[PDB]
Amino acid sequence: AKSRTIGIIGAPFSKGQPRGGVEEGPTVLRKAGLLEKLKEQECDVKDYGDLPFADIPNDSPFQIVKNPRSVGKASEQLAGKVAEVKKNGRISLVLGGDHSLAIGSISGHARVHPDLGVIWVDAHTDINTPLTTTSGNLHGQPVSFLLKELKGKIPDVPGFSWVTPCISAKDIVYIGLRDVDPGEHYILKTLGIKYFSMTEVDRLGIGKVMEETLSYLLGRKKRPIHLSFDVDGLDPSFTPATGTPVVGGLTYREGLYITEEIYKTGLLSGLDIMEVNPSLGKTPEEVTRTVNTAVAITLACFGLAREGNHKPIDYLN
Amino acid sequence: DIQMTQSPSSLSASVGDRVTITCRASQGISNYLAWYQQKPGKVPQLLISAASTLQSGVPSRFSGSGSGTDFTLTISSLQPEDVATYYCQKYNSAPRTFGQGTKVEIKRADAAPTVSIFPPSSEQLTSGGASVVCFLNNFYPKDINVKWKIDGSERQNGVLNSWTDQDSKDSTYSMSSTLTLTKDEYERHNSYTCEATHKTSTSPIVKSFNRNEC
Amino acid sequence: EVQLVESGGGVVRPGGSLRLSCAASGFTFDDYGMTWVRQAPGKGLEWVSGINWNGGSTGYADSVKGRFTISRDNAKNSLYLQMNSLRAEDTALYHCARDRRRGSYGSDAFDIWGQGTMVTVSSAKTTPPSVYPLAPGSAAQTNSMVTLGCLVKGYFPEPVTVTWNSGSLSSGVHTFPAVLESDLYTLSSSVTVPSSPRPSETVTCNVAHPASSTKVDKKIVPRD
Ligand SMILES: [Mn+2]
Repeated sequence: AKSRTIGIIGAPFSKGQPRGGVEEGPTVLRKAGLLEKLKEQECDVKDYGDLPFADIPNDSPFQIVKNPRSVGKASEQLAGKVAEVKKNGRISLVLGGDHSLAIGSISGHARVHPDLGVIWVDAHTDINTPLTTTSGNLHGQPVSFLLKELKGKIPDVPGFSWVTPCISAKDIVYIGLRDVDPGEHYILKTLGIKYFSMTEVDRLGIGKVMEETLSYLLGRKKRPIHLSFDVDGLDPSFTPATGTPVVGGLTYREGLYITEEIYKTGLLSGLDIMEVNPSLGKTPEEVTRTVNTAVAITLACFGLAREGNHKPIDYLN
Repeated sequence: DIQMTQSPSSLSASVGDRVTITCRASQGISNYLAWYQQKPGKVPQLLISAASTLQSGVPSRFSGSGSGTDFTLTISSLQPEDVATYYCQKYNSAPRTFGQGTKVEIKRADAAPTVSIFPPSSEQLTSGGASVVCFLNNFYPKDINVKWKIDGSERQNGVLNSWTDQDSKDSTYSMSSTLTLTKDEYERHNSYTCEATHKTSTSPIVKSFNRNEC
Repeated sequence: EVQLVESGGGVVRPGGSLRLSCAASGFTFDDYGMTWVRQAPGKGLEWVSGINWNGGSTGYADSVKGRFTISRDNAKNSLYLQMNSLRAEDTALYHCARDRRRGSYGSDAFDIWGQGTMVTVSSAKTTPPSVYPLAPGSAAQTNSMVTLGCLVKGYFPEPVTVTWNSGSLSSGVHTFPAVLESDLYTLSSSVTVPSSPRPSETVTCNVAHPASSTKVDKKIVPRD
C-alpha cells in the first residue's frame, strides 16, 4: 500500500549524547528481526542500510554544546538520505541513534513534504537551545533547531549551518512529557506548543489524548505525520535500556495505542525509533525487553493491530 | 570480517625519497583508519586519526589520505629517524583489526656478508649433541638462503632461522645459520658446510671445517 | 601521568586460564573506552577486544570470541581481561590501550597504551639455560677475520640478557633475537668481531637468565 511502504535507514550515531552507546541501536533493532518482521504484513520494506558517518577527529565543543560538528554533519547526512527515501514515496523509518539525529530526520523529511506535522513521543521536551541548555548535549536540543519560532535564539553552532528550521510551533505535539527543565518549559509555554504531558494523559486517557492530537494536527488539513518516537517515552519497566529513563511514563499499551492510531490515519510519513541503548541494560533481559518493545512499537506503526490482521483472502477455504 | 592489507609488506626507499604505504581494506570503512608507528622495542604511537588528521606532535611529513575502501600513508621524506613498522587500525564499531605492518628501512653501501662457520662445542661434546652455527654478518639486502651439506648431501630438520632487525648504527643485517645435531650424526662426518646466497656474491660462499681440528 | 600499568600472568603452559589487569591512572577512567590488544613478539598487532565506559558492549575479535571476557571496574580503575581455554597461539604481549577521546562512543582509535604482561602459552617450566658454545676464533681455518659467538640453548621463558666482556664490548655485538626450539625452549645467539692478532681479548660471554635468576659465564679466549 502507499502506507507501510517502508524505507529503513540505519543511523548508528551516538555523539549527540553524553558518553554514549546508543550507536548500536540499529544493530540490535535489526538483529532482533525488524525487517524480517515487517515483511509478514504487506510492507514493501527497502533497507537503505546503516548510514556511513564519516569521522570528525578534531571536534571541540562550541560553548557548552559537546561535539557539535559531528552531530551537525551526521544529521545533514541523515537528512539527505531521508529526502532520498521520501522521493521514492516511502516512509523514512530512521531507526537510531539518538534525538540528535531528529534534526536530520525531520529536516530531510521536510525538504520533500514541507507541511509535515511532528508527533514527538518523548519523556523529555528535547527543546533546549544551545544557550539555555545545561548539560550541553545535543540529544536534548533537536527541536530547537527545527522550530521557526526560535530563529535568533539559536546561535550559529558549527556544523548546523545547513539547518533551516522547518516546523512551526503549531505543527508539533508532545506526548508523554514528564521530565522538563525550566528552560524547556519556558520555551514550551511561550511558543504555545501543544503538549500532552503525563498529567494530561492521566486526565484524558490515551484514547482522548490521541483523538485530540490527531484532531489538532490533521484537523485543519490532512498532512504527513512524522512520529518521532523515543523509547524513554515509555515507562522504564518496558524500556529500561535507554539513556535517561524517567519513571511513571507511558505504558506498553499506551505506546501501542499511540502508534496504532497514528497508523490508522494512513498519513504516517516518517518514523524515528531513537535512544535504544543496549549498553545500559543491567541484565541482557532488560536489553531484550527494550528492543522487543521498540520493535513492537515500530510494527504497530505499520499496520500490526492488536485485534489481529488478515490478508484480503477467504480464510474459510 | 574486514581484511586489511598493507600493500608493501616491507620496503626500503632511501633517506630522502617519499614512501607510500597502502592499506586497501575489504569492505568500505569510510574514513575510519588510523596509521600507527611502532619503532620496534617500544609502544606503537598513533600518527593519523581519521585518514588524514595528522595527530598533534606528528611531523608534517606524514600525509595519509584516502577514503572508502583503500587508503595510503605518504611519508614525504623518510628522514631515517622514521625507520619503523607502520600499522593500519580500521577503528569502527568492533572488528577494529589492524594490518600486517610495513617494515620501513633505508639503504647504505650495499655489501657482501662475512660468512663464518663454527664447530660444535666440546662442552656439548660431553652432553649428547652437536651445534654447528654459521654466522653471516653485515650484509645488504636481506636476501640470503643458507644451505647445510652432509659432505655433499642435503640436510633437513637442522636448518634454523635467526634473523636480526636492522642495526641502529651501520643499519646492517645479520643471520646465524643455527644447526643442532646429535652425537651419532656428528661423528659420522667432519666437513660441515654452510652455503651463502647473496646478490653481492653471485657465487654461493661455502665454508667447511674438519672435526676436532679446532 | 596517564600510566596504564599492566599486570597479570605470563606463564601458563596448558589450555589453562588467566586474568590480566591494567591499573589505569591519570584520566577519568569511567569516561574512556579501554581495549586490549596483543602482539606476538616480532609480529604485527592484533585487536583482542574492547569495552565501553560501562561494560556491556564488549566486542571481541573472531579469534578469542568464546574464550576471553573483559570486565571493568570503574570505581577501582582496572581493566580485567579473563582468558580461558588458551590455545597456545595466544603467546603474545598483551597491551591495554585507551580510547583517544572522551565518550566511548564506539568508533575510536587508541591514543595511550600500556605495555607488558608477556603471556606465554608452552609446556615446560622456568628453566636455567644451557649455554653450550665454542668458537675456534681465532684459528687459521679459512679467514684471518674469524668472529666470536655464543649459543644459549634451552631456556624459558623470554627474555634473557647476554653481555660481552661484562658489557664493555659493543662493536659488532649482534644479539640475535631468541628463536623457539622444536623442544619448547628458546634459542638465541650473539657475536663479536675479533681478528687473529688481538691477543688482549679475554672475552666473557656473560649470559643471564633472570627468569630463573641464573647466570652462566662461558669464558672465551682464542685457543687451538
Ligand atoms: Mn527522550
